[PDB]
Formats: sequence, structure tokens, C-alpha cells
Amino acid sequence: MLIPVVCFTCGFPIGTYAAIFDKARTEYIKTKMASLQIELKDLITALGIPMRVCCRTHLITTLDYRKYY
Amino acid sequence: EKIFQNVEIKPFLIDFSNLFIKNAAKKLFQLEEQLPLVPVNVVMDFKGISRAAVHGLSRVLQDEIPNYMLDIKPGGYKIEDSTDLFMTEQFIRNRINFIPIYAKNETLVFALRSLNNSCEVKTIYSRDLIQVAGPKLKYPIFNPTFEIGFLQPGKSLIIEDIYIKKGIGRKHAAFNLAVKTHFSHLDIEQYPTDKKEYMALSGYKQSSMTSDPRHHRLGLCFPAVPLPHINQAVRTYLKNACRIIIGRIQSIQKIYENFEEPQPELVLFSMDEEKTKAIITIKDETHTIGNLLKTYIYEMIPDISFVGYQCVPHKQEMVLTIIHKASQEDLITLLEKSIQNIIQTFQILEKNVDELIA
Amino acid sequence: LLTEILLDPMYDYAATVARIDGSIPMHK
Ligand SMILES: [Zn+2]
Repeated sequence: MLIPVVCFTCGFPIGTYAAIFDKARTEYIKTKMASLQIELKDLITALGIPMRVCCRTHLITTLDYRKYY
Repeated sequence: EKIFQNVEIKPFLIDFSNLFIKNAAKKLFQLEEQLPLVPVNVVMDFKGISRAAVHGLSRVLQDEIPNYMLDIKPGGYKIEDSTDLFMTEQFIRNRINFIPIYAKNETLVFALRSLNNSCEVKTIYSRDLIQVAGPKLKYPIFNPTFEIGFLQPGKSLIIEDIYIKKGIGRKHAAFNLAVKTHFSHLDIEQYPTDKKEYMALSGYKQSSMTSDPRHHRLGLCFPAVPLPHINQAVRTYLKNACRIIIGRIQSIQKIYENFEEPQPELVLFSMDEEKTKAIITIKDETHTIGNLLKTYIYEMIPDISFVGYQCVPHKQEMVLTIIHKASQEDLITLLEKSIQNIIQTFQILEKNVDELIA
Repeated sequence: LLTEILLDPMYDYAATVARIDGSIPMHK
């Protein structure tokens, strides 16, 4: 229903920056906009998430129940 | 020489230079500086220590070290009849269990009392976990930016007993402390793996079957330590890992020194050719201890007939088998000396940890 | 009679909008 508190694969706390990342990504859409024309590497690095395949995978792909309900 | 060489401690920090990150931070959290608890990547250099000991320290720091998590006392989640129908107790409990906490006190108990008296979906953040127990928090134990479930309009959520539970990450992953970020052997040459002919290989020039590396670089990340006290937290984590390993090894040592007295952990048979077979069976023991014992017994007895361990996933135990051309008490004292070698190595590791970080 | 109305969905809608305004206590 939300971005997991920690990355499922390794347990890095991506939930710390999940709330910031959601709105930062939204504002980054509004300056680029039919799926995903963006690249979020800079936004993710700025939050402090390392170059981990798992954490970036679960951060940018996890659905939010508020967006769909 | 020294075993644990200089350490590299670099915390993970929010780069506010990015306009979107700063704008979002101040818009929803009113955040302009670094969070009170930040993840720290600790990269370590180990020289003159076997791969088994370094990997055992890594495994302990990963899941075999005791750790704290936030749990809800049974009956804490008020079923009630106004609570949000979507925020189930299981979901919120899973959210709260995995909020990393740097808790120095176990008596802290938090309560979540959030009401949505408005027409919008209200999101419950970790800053809503107010504390009513014992000592007031001089410094927060968790970041206030964690997203706990959202509340539909007119709905609430009341959880009144959120306490701190102690456990190891092997049993429940919510206690996992250190996440792996690097592991390499510095004394083994590496191929250029970007080449086509070496792309299917690991990269190391020596085959793993015939390689005995003694120089390792280990990288671990701790998910939340206080920002002003990073070094002391890293010191405590590493020292506690060493203490845990030493304590378990001493638990094995007691079984060893009770060898004449009957015990079902250890049995001894003198089979045919003066060889004595020692089978050490310990329940709820991991590959860390078995690998340490095998490696150090093999180092102390190079001419051994057979040393091996197996932690079968079922039967949930470590079974270590030693066969040697020696009498029962000679074998026992060799194994005792090998355990003393393990204790010496990890005590030296703790000494180096104290020397280095400070 | 109540079981006919309490399981009626518009009562939940009517209740949840009274809770937002605060006309009724949040709980039951
Ligand atoms: Zn991860």
C-alpha cells in the first residue's frame, strides 16, 4: 500500500526518504511531462540511497494505495 | 602487525543541493538539515586474518547480533469501531517493526493516536509516534519521516503500547542490523572483468577451491545511528559483534572441557586406527560458528584426518565432526587450543576496534 | 430494524461525514 519501510531485499531503510522521494518525483514529472519519461537516478542519489539495485528497484516501482484509491 | 587496519566511516546524507529534494523536504516535513539518525557505510580492512573469521563477523553483524525493534504489545492495537478499515493491525505492525531505532533504553513505550477530522487522506508519519514511558527522549531513536499508513477521511488509528523488543535478526528479520555493501580479498589478484574472455568468471585469479585469502576488505552499512555520535555507535556495534562471537565460542569451550563427563552435545569414539572421532552437536547454531571451528581446527591440525561441519536447514543444529590420529584427550586439548586461538583472534579484533575508531 | 439500517452503506457514508464535521463522536 506504501513504499516499504525498508528495502525488502537487503533491509536498507528507504522508508526514511520515501515520503520526500514521492513528492520530489512528482515535481520532477511536472517538469518533464505514457509511463516513465524520467530518469530518477539524481533524485535517488540526492536522498542518500546508495547505488544498490534492490533499494532503487523497490523505491521507484512500489505502488502507493493513495494514488489508486 | 595489526589485524584490523584503519576504518572508513562515511554516513549517508541528504543532498539538499538538489532543488526537488529540498523543496519536498521543507514542504512536507519542514526539513532543512540532516536527519537525526543517518545510515553509515563502514568499510574495514582486515589483514592476517582468515576469511572464516571476517565472514563470521559480517554474518553476526548482519543478523546474529542482538538488536532492538518497535513492536506492539498484544491488545495494543485498539480494534475499536472508528479505526481506519484499511490500516490493518498486521500492516501497521509490519510498518512499525522495520522502523530502524537506535534505542539505548528498553523501557521506552510509544503510542500512536491519529485522527483524520478532515476530508483528505491523512498520512501518519513516524513523527506521530508520541512517547509516554519513563525517560523523555533527549535524542530521537527513529527518524520522523517514516510513512506509516494513511487514514481515510473521518477514520482514526489508535495503537497504545508500542514497546522496544530485543532479538536477533536470524529469527526475525526486523532485527537485522548491518546490510552488506562490500566484500573483497585484497591479496588475490583480479582479472579485468570488463573484458569478454573473463566476463563469465568471478574475476579473482585464484580458484576459490585452492585460495586461502588472509587480507580482506569488508563493507557494512548500519541503518540508523545518531548523527553526532556515529563513531561511538560503530565502535559499539563492532565490539558487540566480537563479544557475541567470543561468547558463543566459549559456550562451545565448556562442552569441550566437559569431555569426560557425559553430555549429548559431544560424543567420542576411538574407531580403528588409533583415530578418535569427536562429534559436536549444538542446537540453534549457525554456519558462523561451524565455519570458524572447522577453519581454526584445520589451521591448528594441518595433518588432520577429517574436519567438517554441517548446518542442515532442518534439525536446526550445527554438527561438527573431527577425526584425527590422536587419543581422545590429545584431540580434546588440540581443539581447546584451537578455540583459544579463535578467542585470541577476536579479542585482538576488539582491541583493534578500540584503537582505530575512537 | 437497526440491522437493516446499520448495514445500509449510506449510513456509513452519513456517519463518516458526521465524524469529519464532528457532529458525532469519532468512535461508536
Ligand atoms: Zn536494498
